[PDB]
Amino acid sequence: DTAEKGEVVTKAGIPIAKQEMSREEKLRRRRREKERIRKAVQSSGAYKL
Amino acid sequence: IEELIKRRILAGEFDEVLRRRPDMFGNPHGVRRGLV
Amino acid sequence: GHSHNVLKVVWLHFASAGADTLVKVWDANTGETECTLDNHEDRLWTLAVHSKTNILASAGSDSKVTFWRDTAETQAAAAQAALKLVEQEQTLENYIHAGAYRDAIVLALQLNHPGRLLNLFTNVVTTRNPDPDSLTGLKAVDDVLAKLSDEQIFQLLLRLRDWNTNARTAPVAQRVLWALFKSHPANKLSSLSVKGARGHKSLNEVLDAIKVYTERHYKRIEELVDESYLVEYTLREMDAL
Amino acid sequence: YLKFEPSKSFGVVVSSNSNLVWSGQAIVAANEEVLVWDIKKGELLSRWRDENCKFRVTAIAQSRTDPDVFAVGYEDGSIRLWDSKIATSVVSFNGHKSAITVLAFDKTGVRLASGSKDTDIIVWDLVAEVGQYKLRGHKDQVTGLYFIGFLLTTGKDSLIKLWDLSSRHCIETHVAQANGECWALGVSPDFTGCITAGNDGEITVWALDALSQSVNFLQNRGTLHRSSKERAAEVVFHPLRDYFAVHGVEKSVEIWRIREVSDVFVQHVIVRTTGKVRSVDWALNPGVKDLQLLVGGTNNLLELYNIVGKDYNKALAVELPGHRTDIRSVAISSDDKMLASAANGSLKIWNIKTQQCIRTFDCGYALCCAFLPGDKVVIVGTKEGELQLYDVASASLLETVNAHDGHAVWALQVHPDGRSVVSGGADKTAKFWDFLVQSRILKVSDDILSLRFSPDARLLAVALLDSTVKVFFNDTLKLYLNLYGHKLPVLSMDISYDSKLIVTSSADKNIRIWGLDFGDCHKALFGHQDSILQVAFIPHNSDGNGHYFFSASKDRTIKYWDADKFEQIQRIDGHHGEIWALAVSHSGRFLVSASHDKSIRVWEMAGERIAEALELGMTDLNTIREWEEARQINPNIAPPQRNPIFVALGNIPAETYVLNTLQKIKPASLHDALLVLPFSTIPSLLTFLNLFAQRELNVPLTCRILFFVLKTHHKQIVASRTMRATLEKVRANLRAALRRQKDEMGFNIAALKVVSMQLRDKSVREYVDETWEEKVRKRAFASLS
RNA sequence: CUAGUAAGCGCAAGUCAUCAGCUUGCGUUGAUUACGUCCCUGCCCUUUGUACACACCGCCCGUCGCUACUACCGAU
RNA sequence: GGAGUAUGGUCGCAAGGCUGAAAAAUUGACGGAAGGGCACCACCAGGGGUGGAGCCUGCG
Repeated sequence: DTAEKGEVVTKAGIPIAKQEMSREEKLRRRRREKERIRKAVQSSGAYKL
Repeated sequence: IEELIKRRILAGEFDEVLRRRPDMFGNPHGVRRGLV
Repeated sequence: GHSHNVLKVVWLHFASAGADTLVKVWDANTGETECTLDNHEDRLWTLAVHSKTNILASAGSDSKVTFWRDTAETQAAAAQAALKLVEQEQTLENYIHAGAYRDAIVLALQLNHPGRLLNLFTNVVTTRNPDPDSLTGLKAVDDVLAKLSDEQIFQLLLRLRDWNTNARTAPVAQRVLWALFKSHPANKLSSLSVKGARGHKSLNEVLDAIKVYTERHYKRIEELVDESYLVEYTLREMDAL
Repeated sequence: YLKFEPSKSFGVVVSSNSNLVWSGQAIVAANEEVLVWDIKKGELLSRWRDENCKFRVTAIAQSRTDPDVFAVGYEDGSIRLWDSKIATSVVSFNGHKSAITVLAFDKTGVRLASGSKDTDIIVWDLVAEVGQYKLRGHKDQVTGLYFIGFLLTTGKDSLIKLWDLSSRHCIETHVAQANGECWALGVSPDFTGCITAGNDGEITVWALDALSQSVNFLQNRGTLHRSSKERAAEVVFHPLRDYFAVHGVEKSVEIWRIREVSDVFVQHVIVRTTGKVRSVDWALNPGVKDLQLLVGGTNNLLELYNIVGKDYNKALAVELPGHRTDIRSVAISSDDKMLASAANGSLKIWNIKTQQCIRTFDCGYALCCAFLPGDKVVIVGTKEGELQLYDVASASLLETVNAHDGHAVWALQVHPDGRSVVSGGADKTAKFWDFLVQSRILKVSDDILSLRFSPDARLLAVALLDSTVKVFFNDTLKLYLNLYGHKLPVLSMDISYDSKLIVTSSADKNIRIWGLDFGDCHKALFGHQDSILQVAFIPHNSDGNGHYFFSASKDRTIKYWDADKFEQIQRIDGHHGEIWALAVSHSGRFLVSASHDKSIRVWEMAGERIAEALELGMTDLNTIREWEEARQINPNIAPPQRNPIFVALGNIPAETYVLNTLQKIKPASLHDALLVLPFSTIPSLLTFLNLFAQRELNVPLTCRILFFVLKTHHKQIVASRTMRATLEKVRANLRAALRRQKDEMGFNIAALKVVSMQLRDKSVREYVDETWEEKVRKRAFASLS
């Protein structure tokens, strides 16, 4: 809630940018957050063709 | 027996008690003892 | 969208301009306002469109006439800016590949991603071959911290309070905290004035935050000294033996 | 319980996969076989049909400096290197996730880059038979590969990228289309220029040249635009002359020559085609002054054109051994020696034992095709409402009659005696034609989708748009009964050879097994994942299997069932396109199946952990100090020959490694492990503490572990002799380290105090009045008591 | 099967239900051997949420799915 | 006569066969590696049955 716009903070407390983040740790971060949540009449032409 | 077991776990509803919050009376709402 | 009457539309190539004195343009397929131009005073009477290009001429109850030549130019400027962005990001990545530390820090300062910036900070505080007169270990990096600009310093104070908040990155935060104070004078630091210091991001707050984290680390390292005296004790012991 | 196998497969030339190759031979791609044809002659030399794979191949490529070995790439991510000398694949390369699309050879032919729909580009060795390494950029899948060593690539975010080979990372990228995607990459054969054709018909043109500084190799020398504002499929160069070809999938291709970028690059010719090209390809024929442009066209054809080098003409074509648009009907002759096939515009009759087309005829559209008994004439019905009558012997049309007006005649069935035919249109009537004259029409409320006779000429059955079926008698057309119970309109029906049974398959993805006496549904069967188009019994129960039947469905699959036990006895896979027709042998020995493949197939510890980690680190330190002695004696070639695990972990420092194996675990088990560490391991550990003391990393960790090993071994330490020197050295190093860092952060905190004071003195107050009342953070700390 | 725990011994009562081919009480004599450990087999649960200090740590991983967007493919 | 409370008698509806036995979902599905706790259905130390002969209830 106190973070800046283009970046996100970690559980360590490190603000890291979505822009600099690659898809790999993107999916991994989304996976960890999802795991936190988890622990919480027509035509005859159309018919015959 | 087996099918009624199957039935209740399917439409899973349990007569068993839940852990009541330990001091429901004076603290019915229950904010954390933390920073606000 | 009007508080007053519109009194004329002209067609593009939707343009409302009337007694409310704020003109408003849009295209009807979306129907949402594309500009609002307020060179004009209380009441606005008429309107005109350029024959071929798109320049507007606002004129009303006054005798002021103002022309407004030309979404698409915004897309064009964003396109060239994004070409610049991807070029500088790729050469930043190649600076990482080469280990081009100083200019890598420079380009990371412009592009504002503190994570890769901090990885550069780890490398530059631990080069394994630091320059003797240097502050971080690399004198050109000492030069770039000598020639920082104000808003960049302030945002580094933000990244710095964060790297100070976490403890494994506290010492690398302390060294870049340490070289920062040596370079630039205190009157400059106090007369620092950037627009984005409001509430939790204001200067008093972020500063005293850094202060209390450093005070914790200060007491910690003091205890480390006091317990470190034991090896001198045992050295005296084996000297007796 | 006899089973069916993929026995014959034919009736098609090159599908909608790209990247065909010329060698006077044309290696084109079918679905599963990679097949080579002659262009002057209509006869194919061979096909490359691998039994181990089923997937549709979609990338073909010829090795430079090595013809007759070819690398192909399938739908599953596989790369099969085949031989043309022997119709077999020498090697298979399955590293990708899905759908090989773009390939690039080495100029020598030992190195292979493959890029897929799964966005990966994998480089492979061709003498060690391993994927060399994996290259990962590319926010979306790739479009173009080339071997410059270096790699020049482009991908679907309009991104062009140059990578290095010696350094497996990207070196440069740029963007082709401002607000679109690139679609085609063309490299000049001398490595001097590259052209990138994107969505808007826009071809960005770039020049080339053959690390810490501002490297710039590629230059955007400009843009160009073509005539057709379509996505461009391929831009192929001339290997020898100064020409190249741009095509997006249309009836228009453009050849452009090489002499501002508009001044240099002008269209040579714009060629118009009869169909939409899938892929263009080049050919130099031996002994000609011409440019042989081979177009492989999506409407099942090949066409070789001549371009004069300082116009176009249809020089050659392959369209005879296949149809052209889409097969829509079948009729396998009574002798089971030939068949009829009806497609939109083309009808071809084919001999089975040579599995080859014999004759070809033209029409507008074709719904249904069926010979008459004696196999002399064929009856075809078409979308324009019309019936045409051809023959097989004289190869001509006989008659042409508007049966219904423009209503698509959904049904043509012969009378099983062989004297009448029946024709069911999209209108509200359907007509019996005795041969030919119109015997009798029938009127009903809605459109019919299927009708049949009974194998004993006793009953007839119509089957309508209303998801209903009305069965009548054959002699007078009075309603025997009617079947319902499908929610969607029926697509087909088939009754048993003894007329004791019905199967009624509808677009509800299920079939109904009825009885023909009282017409009771013996079984509803929900067994296809899609709308089953057709179903057919065998008439010959002479094998004892007459109540077996095949059900062919839109999701490219047929199932062989037994109605008696109501069970699917077999699944028949094999097609990769929506099946439209099929036909059963009259003896029932084989079947044919024609599909939207446009093809036809015929079927018959932690303490010891950090301890030995320390030990390996000691070995590495000994190697490094002996290597330093060697390079100090002479700067000659002396390799460190470090641990394989260390050079695999990335030439990392051994002290960094043991710092990691020290940094991972918890404080408690750390304390525990160092308590375990024996006194033989203590000097190695202490020397590593010395290394961390000089190379200061994780200061409180090093200090804490130092103190702990002192307190668990102190008397041994003060009793020993050799440790005294090591303790002196680490002591000097640690005092240096601690003093440096403490003075650093003390400088920090003093500066913090003074900047606090001056910022206060800045911010204090400006106005002075009677109100000093205006001159604090707050926190909450809830407590449940 | 780890402290009045195991075994041995008896004397009684016969508790609506079950138990005399026994069951249940209650007294008597009363030990070895552990009483550590998560290494085997395991089982449970941490990697979310749940109160703040001085203190420590420092963004597990996978295959997919689902939702939004992009563009494609070809029939009718 | 009013109010309930019952007991069963009476009537209306429920009581008209496109039929013929065998999902939801931003939260979802399954795993794996590190970290602890536990256990006489685990280790370690020991003991003691039953299982040998016979009697015999009960269970098949």
